[PDB]
Amino acid sequence: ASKVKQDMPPPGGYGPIDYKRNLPRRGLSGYSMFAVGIGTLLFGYWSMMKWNRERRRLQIEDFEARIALMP
Amino acid sequence: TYKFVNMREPSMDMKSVTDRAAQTLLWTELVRGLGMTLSYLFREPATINYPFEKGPLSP
Ligand SMILES: CCCCCCCC/C=C\CCCCCCCC(=O)O[C@H](COC(=O)CCCCCCC/C=C/CCCCCCCC)COP(=O)(O)OCCN
Repeated sequence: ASKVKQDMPPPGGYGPIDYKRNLPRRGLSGYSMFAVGIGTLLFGYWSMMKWNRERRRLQIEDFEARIALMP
Repeated sequence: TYKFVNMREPSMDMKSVTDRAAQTLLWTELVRGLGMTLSYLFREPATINYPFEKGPLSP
């Protein structure tokens, strides 16, 4: 009557199983990274130049006010 | 049949040397590990709520 029934793989087998290493490269050359670093350094230098010159002028103005008030 | 696990030779041209130096001086693989841990942070944990939840068993 009944037939044999046990754990067997399905007909046609199972699908392929990935086993190879997969470590993809994110991707950016060293030249590009160094250029980005130097560029942001230069931008910071320029902004600091302008801001510190303005600060020098402001300090000179304050010193002038003190000089006027001194006598 | 046998495989070689650590039998690679780095290329000595200027571009590859610059890439290795950039990795050394900017810590690229360290940020890669940081990013993988960050990605792992944003997924569901595997913790069940014992004793209100139970692990699977068999007959
Ligand atoms: C044109 C004019 C420009 C003016 C000059 C500017 C030049 C700039 C270009 C070069 C500067 C880069 C230097 C920055 C620091 C470099 C230090 C370094 O590279 O040390 C590494 C090592 O550094 C480390 O490994 C430290 C890692 C510590 C583990 C924690 C990882 C930290 C990374 C997470 C993010 C860090 C966040 C930093 C910014 C935070 C700001 C709040 C070298 O060691 P080894 O690879 O083992 O080899 C030495 C033997 N030959």
